[PDB]
Amino acid sequence: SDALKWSVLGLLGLLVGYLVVLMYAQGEYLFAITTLILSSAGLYIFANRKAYAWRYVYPGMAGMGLFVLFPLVCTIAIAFTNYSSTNQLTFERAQEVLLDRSWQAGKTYNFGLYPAGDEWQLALSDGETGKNYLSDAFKFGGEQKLQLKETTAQPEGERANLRVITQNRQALSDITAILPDGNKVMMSSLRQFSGTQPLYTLDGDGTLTNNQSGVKYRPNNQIGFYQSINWGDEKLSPGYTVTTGWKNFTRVFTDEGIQKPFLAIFVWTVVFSLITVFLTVAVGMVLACLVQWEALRGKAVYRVLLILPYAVPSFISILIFKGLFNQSFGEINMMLSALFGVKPAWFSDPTTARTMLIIVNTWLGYPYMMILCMGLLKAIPDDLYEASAMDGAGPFQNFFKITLPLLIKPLTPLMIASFAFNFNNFVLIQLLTNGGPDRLGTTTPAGYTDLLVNYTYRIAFEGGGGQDFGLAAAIATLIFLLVGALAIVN
Amino acid sequence: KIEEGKLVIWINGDKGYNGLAEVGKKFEKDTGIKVTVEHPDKLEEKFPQVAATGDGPDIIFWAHDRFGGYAQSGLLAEITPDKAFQDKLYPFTWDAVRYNGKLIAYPIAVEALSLIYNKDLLPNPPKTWEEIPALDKELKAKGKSALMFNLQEPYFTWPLIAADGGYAFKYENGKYDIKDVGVDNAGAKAGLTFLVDLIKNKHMNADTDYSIAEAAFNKGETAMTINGPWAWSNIDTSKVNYGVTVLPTFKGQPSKPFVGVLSAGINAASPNKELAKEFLENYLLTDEGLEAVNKDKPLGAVALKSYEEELAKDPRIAATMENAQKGEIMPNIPQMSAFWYAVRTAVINAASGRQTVDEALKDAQTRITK
Amino acid sequence: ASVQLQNVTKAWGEVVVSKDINLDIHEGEFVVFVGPSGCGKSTLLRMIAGLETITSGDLFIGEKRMNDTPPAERGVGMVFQSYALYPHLSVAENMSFGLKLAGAKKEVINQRVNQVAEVLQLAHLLDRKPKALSGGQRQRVAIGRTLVAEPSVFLLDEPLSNLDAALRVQMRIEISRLHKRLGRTMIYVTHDQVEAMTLADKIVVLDAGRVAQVGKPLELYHYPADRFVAGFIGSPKMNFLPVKVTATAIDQVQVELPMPNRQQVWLPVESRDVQVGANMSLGIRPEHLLPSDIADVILEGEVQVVEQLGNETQIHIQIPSIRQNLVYRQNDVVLVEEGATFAIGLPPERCHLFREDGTACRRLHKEPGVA
Amino acid sequence: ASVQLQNVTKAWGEVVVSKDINLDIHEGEFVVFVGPSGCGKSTLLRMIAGLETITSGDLFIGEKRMNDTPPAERGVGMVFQSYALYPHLSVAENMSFGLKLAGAKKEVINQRVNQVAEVLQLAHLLDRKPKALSGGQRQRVAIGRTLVAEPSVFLLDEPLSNLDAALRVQMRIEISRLHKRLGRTMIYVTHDQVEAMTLADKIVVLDAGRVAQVGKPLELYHYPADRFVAGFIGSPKMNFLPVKVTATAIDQVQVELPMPNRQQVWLPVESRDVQVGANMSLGIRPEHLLPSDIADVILEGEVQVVEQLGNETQIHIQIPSIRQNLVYRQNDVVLVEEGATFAIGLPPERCHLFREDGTACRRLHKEPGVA
Amino acid sequence: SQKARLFITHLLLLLFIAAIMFPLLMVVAISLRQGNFATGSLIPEQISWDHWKLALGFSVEQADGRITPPPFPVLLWLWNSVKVAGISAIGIVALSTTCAYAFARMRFPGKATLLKGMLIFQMFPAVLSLVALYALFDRLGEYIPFIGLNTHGGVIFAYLGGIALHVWTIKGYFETIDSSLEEAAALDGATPWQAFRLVLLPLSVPILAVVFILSFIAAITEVPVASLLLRDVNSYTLAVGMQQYLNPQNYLWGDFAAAAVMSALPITIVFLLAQRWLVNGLTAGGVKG
Ligand SMILES: CCCCCC/C=C\CCCCCCCCCC(=O)O[C@H](COC(=O)CCCCCCCCCCCCCCC)COP(=O)(O)OC[C@@H](O)CO
Ligand SMILES: CCCCCCCCCCCO[C@@H]1O[C@H](CO)[C@@H](O[C@H]2O[C@H](CO)[C@@H](O)[C@H](O)[C@H]2O)[C@H](O)[C@H]1O
Ligand SMILES: Nc1ncnc2c1ncn2[C@@H]1O[C@H](COP(=O)(O)OP(=O)(O)NP(=O)(O)O)[C@@H](O)[C@H]1O
Ligand SMILES: Nc1ncnc2c1ncn2[C@@H]1O[C@H](COP(=O)(O)OP(=O)(O)NP(=O)(O)O)[C@@H](O)[C@H]1O
Ligand SMILES: [Mg+2]
Ligand SMILES: [Mg+2]
Repeated sequence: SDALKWSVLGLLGLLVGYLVVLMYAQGEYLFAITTLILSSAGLYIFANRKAYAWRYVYPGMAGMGLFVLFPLVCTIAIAFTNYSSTNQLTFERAQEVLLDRSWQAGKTYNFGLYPAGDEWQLALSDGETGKNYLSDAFKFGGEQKLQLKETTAQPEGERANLRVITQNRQALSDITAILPDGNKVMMSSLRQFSGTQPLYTLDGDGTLTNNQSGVKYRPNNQIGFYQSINWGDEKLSPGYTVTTGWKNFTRVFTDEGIQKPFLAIFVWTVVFSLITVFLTVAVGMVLACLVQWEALRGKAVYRVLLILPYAVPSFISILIFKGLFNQSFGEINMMLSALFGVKPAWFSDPTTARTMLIIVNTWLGYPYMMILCMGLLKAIPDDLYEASAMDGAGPFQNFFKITLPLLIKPLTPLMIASFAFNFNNFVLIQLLTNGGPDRLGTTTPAGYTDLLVNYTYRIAFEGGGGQDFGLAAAIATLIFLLVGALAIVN
Repeated sequence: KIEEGKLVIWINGDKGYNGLAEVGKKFEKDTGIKVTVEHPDKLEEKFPQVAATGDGPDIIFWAHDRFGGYAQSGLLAEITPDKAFQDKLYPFTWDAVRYNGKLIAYPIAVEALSLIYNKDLLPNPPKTWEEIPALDKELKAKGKSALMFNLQEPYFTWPLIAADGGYAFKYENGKYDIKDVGVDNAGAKAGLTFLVDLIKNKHMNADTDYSIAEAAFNKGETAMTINGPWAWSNIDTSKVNYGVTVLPTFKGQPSKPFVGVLSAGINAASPNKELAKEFLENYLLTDEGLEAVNKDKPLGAVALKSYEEELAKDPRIAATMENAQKGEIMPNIPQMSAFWYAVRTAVINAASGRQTVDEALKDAQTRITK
Repeated sequence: ASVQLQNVTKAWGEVVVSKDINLDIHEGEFVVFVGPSGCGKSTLLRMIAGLETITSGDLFIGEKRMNDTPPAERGVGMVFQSYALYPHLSVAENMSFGLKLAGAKKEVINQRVNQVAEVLQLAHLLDRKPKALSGGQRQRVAIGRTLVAEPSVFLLDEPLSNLDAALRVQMRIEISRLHKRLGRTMIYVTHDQVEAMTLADKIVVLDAGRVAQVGKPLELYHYPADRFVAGFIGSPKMNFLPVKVTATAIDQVQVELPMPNRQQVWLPVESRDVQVGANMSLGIRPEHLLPSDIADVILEGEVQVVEQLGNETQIHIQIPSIRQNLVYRQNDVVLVEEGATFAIGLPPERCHLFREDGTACRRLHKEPGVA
Repeated sequence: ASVQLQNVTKAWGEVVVSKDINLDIHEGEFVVFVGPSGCGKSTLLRMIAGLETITSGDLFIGEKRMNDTPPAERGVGMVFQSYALYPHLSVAENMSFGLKLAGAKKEVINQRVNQVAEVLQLAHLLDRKPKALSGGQRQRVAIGRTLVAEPSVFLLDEPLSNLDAALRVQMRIEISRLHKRLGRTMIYVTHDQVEAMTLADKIVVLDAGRVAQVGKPLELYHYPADRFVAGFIGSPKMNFLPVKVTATAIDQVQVELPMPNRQQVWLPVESRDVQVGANMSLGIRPEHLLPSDIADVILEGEVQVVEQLGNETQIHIQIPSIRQNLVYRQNDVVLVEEGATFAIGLPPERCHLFREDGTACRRLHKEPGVA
Repeated sequence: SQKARLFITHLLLLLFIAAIMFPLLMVVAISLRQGNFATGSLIPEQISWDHWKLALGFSVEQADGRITPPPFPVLLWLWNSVKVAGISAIGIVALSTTCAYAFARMRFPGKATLLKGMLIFQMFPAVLSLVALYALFDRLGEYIPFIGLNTHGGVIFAYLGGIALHVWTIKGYFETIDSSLEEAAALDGATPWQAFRLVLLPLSVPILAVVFILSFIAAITEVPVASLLLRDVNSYTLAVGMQQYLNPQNYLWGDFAAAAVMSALPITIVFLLAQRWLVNGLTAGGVKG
């Protein structure tokens, strides 16, 4: 394998280009361009030997680009638009939705399909006058008009069943039936012909005009709605997504109501994260040290049991804690009342709720830190402890003078990451406390255990304006710039 | 882009989806059109995401309140059931499926809370909330209680709060007035004051949640609880000789539980709207069709008059329907999300003594309206 | 403090690395362990330190049993063979580590760290990490760290091996100065014969786990108990030629050299249990061989290797019928080359003689400086 | 391959550990680097092998400028000072690693691993992992790994430092035979004067990052270019004592010794840049001082130290008006006590003389063994 | 003294295990209680095997006498979880290890920037990530259907991007290993690949286990992404499958708890098997110092 390299490089660079031009069809241009630069970067890297180092980095970087960075950019991109449940469709889809709207412009007749040899007859029945109408023999195929004739008689053919009506529904839907009094009628259901017509008709410049009221609407691309007409004060549903410059970013700074609890929520989130990280690292590290201690005879068993809080999905565990921590019922306070004669108010009192939250998070988080430390401890050579014994060290002195300092360095980036994660630990608070108890006076409501993300999620997705994705994205980007700045300084 | 000449249906996994699939086989036999039923996780959130691009199922089944959202977003077709078809279902269920005054789904089933009681501890349940304090006192002499229900969630405490005049958003005639909110009126205070008094006199506890209340009733520790049709099979397995009846009156007026109406919507992007109409109107919404679904997993009270009259021979289902009719239809507007949180907090505040009933309901009024 | 081993044994499974060891090291005694690379010196030092378990036997320190005692509570310190420095700490911090643990008197730490860093010539390297140091600097950091602590018992494992000959002299002297001031037991492993000869009160020659011999420096030099010790103490090593016992007298053995002339000489060694016709090994140091012209017994042969050390010349001679070359040392630069004919004198009184099992017949000639 | 360094400089920031180094190691030369612990011997090796960057200057191997060549492509092998054994692989696997990377026959690997292992006396240790070896065995594993690879350029960094004397001698020889068989370039760093003197075609003496002198072993011993080299080559080191120039000839210098008696001696040494009245340093080696009875120029004083090495006795004497003691060596065991008065002879032919700047007044006495 | 510390340690570990196991025992209790109840006694008053029976594939004979076959293929869901978590874990190890090696041992421009960036960009709260991913996999499916929507390939492919922390973790460990081992490797003629594979990985095996463990756990417990891409019931992972037990007004607690306990089984096993690579002393005897 020497000339095999360039043929393998050539064969892969053939699938690439093939896949790119094939994407250029239909019209996936973002996808064809992005797929091209990525492949070219890779083919370049494995082609020339002065890019050797990048061969190790590119596969991992590529994956990170696709599934971390791309979602990151989209979220940022959507921040500059009104994308929400109110304005969720593209302009095209919204217009399309409006053009499928109909209104009943006349009579409604139950219909029947009847064979006349190898041809067909259509019958219509007017329930409100007791009159019936029957067409001459016709063949299915394309847009045709049928003059109907009032009749007192029956068709000679046996009424066609639903299976036959269905098979022929397309051709049937292209028939325009004309009553003796000159009224157009068309298929509206599998059972009926009626005067159903479009509600709106598209002009050409882009003006939608309502056929029923005669009101005219044009696309207003500032707010993302068809609005009446020079702008009238009526807006059609559904709205459509549109760019909104800095609007979502300002609203966070504009609105004094949402800003009141901010600082107090911010301090709690920081403190919640700091303490979580400290306790999980401390508990996990100490346990990792113990469970590798040569003299501990059950360590193999202890080891496994200690990580089980992480083996079970946290969802059910959190809800169970919620039960265990119940103030009046629930087995923790039943234990505390029988032993120490006290029942902590774990949901009603702020500080106690926060203590509960940190207790549960530590239970959730220590196994992660333990498993990391289990591996990292293996990097410390055993003879450092031979030297430390010859220097007069005990186990506590070994821990603080050797073990801890040799672990803090590799732990630092992991702890910083854990701080960011816990900064936005939305789910824990929602399930356990729902952010309570209530901070009294908060115009937009906040509680004492709310993280920033919880409060923010409530404003964006609850709060009564539907789901404001644009606003959520904008906030997410702001809190990123904050925790990105808090992580870079730390 | 949705596939032409077929019907994909989405329904939640706690409904009789195997039943609905058999209804689907009959439709296929009669039409040639295959019907596929799916019950994905979080279908209520997945639907608006796939529907907005023009894909998704042809028909979606969910509680009606969410359909106001989908309709506003432009994801639901306007349905065209004629006069005759509408007369086959209870008029008030049609009220649950309007958006801007137009029908946007077919009502299937009706859900509300009822009073559930232990026949052995309490052969005749109370007609009034005012009867309860005295009843708890003669039950406490035998080491039991009268009533334990979920006080943490306003869904469960609203029936009593709403009875004397409390309401979420005033319903005019197909238009919820978004700034006419009735959480701090006299009716709400009286209801919530009576609830807090039950706690004060230790007839109930402020942090009784769903699980504790359900466990207390299923083990025979309490004569009564308040809960929905979903709770019945736990009680069947407990073998507690239980009845389900109309909720107690407060100050002569009925408890007003929130009403949930399982409804079938048609996807605005479907190329098969007519097929969906025929399936929904002439196959599902018949005695035969609903029976097939009910047989798989019970629907509770149904909106189809003819089949409800057969189901209501079970006094538990009759009770559900009675409470539903005296109840408040769940509003299908976005502003309800503020209502839920604000009210949940206000009840918590009052039950725990963090605030008075007046202040707690005042502040909850203020948070919803502006 | 005193150190004592009784019937002390070590085994890695079924492989005896230390076989029944008896040593009685007195308080204030400088003892040196020597032996072939792989004989068990470090194993011994570590078993004393507590860094290695003892299969069987009894170890005592300061008249207290230590077998099951943690190394940290034994009152010892060690200069590790491989240094085992703390990589995260500087030279200063490495050196001060044991003192901080025990009782951090800041003035006393700085003072003693500066003083020890001075003699070790490490004073300009105090803020370096081990990685930013030379091999011999690291070694000295390991020395400094033990010396700063001043334990009741010093253990040193090949502690000067990577220092220049000149610096090495200065460290020999300082380890000697420190021993006489503190008067503490020091146990010191080395392959350097000068260090062993000059530092030791007592030298322990180890061989594949066993104690071959224990004694004063000159005792081991003049009067080795066996062929192994004879060939180990002294470098270049003692020469060895096979001989046969011809006749025996009451207090001196006569033997025959194997070379073609078949010359017979009387060796002043113990006769007790030595038979006629037994194959002995006769031993003579390269330093003890004489110029030919002087002595009586002459061995002649061909020169194979000449090594010019400047101060002296070392000359390897292949003698007929002998198979191992005879190494001879002579003072100053000697102009001699490969191929030349060279003869030397074999002084009877300095010839050692070893039995078939390898044990030495006690030499009866009195050498000076062995009181 | 030839190895040449042209103005090679190495700086760790502001610290300079190699200054304008110019060396020229020819094809097949055995070159020994000696110098104080911390002077830069390993740094030179690491720069040649490509493990450390060159600050400025040019390195050539086999005529190719290698400054930026990757280590694997220099034709270099090294016995690391710190051994650098693969701790997850056995001795055999350590020794055969390089041959496996090249697609070598298994039989070819086993043949020449067994060969190298036998001479190094590791044959019974092939299965062991590095952790289960002694310090000196590990070192020999590191030696054998480079021996198997047979690179074009051998770097050995203090490769015998942790071996017993008897075995050191045996390894010295094998390395010497290898160089004679392969005829390939070997660069060997050592602190051991005997290795240096017996192995080297040419010795490089370093001193704080400069090359102090380069020459054949006997050239450096007899004719050191300055005081530093003179004090470094040969151990115990050369004695030094201040003297005053009284008179000069073109081919000799007369000096007055600092004793009260002002004895004057003519030395066969050049008088270039040597002025009457100037203060000089007179060098005389311990081996070169003579007994008092056979001597003209006598130095007498008080005995301070006596080291009994068996083969010889080294005697340190304090002599009035000289701060440093005089170290004297004498064959055999000599009974002397501290405080005794001792006289020795100072032979003028073997005196070195150094100017105020430390540079040697070249010796003009001809010493047998140098061209 | 060493006997005193050891007994106290045993005492405090047992007490600590008792506490941290208590919530999990309550889950097990939920799974053995008749009906579906989140609260009750540690030993349920009314024991039932039905939740486990259905989970294990057994039909259940209920009160009225009709047979209730298992609604869902729980064991198949479990296998799907093992597959997805196992393949993705291997992929993550393989991708982050190679990345780590470059960062730890090689020079290239913007290396410090890239590592800062990797750390920082993974901290972004992409609240709209699911919307982005759906769109990517929907298009991808048209071209490589083996890794599009409703495929395990897709779910796996999505998890391969979560490596930034693992790259930092493995890098850090590599930097504890004295580089002279790889330097000597190089002088023996080894390429950087060979030094990486034959010298460094064998001595880095503890942290490789850590990364496999952490990645397996992550994947077994993952809901949002798998739930978003997987459509067919028979392809569901267990974490996705057990969401069927959760409804707006009530949870089939018993069935959910049994599923949660089953999900801990593959994790426990992988953790046990991973211990053979979690060893001290791997570098001992290599480097003097
Ligand atoms: C808030 C923290 C709460 C922790 C909760 C933990 C819950 C479990 C209960 C355990 C309680 C600890 C009891 C310790 C009893 C003594 C243990 C002992 O004596 O055993 C020691 C085990 O060490 C070891 O884990 C080290 C011994 C532990 C040191 C104590 C440190 C506690 C303070 C933690 C602070 C962490 C630093 C902050 C991190 C950001 C033996 O080590 P040695 O053999 O000497 O040397 C190390 C060997 O490698 C030598 O070859
Ligand atoms: C935390 C872990 C807990 C572990 C869960 C318990 C293990 C599952 C129980 C073992 C099987 O226990 C039970 O066996 C009986 C028959 O012996 C089965 O009964 C079934 O098969 C038998 C025939 O074999 C039929 O006669 C019977 O009508 C049918 O119900 C039942 O379906 C099964 O469920
Ligand atoms: N990374 C570094 N940074 C700064 N200085 C260093 C570094 N590495 C080595 N040194 C210094 O550079 C000088 C030469 O080191 P080195 O080449 O190892 O000396 P050496 O002659 O090999 N000593 P030895 O091995 O003790 O005989 C010493 O003074 C070291 O302290
Ligand atoms: N873990 C082990 N298993 C089996 N044998 C071992 C182990 N460790 C060391 N040995 C052997 O035990 C013997 C003694 O080792 P050691 O006590 O270090 O010798 P030493 O005298 O210090 N040699 P040196 O350091 O080379 O001067 C040697 O032959 C080793 O190879
Ligand atoms: Mg040793
Ligand atoms: Mg060196």
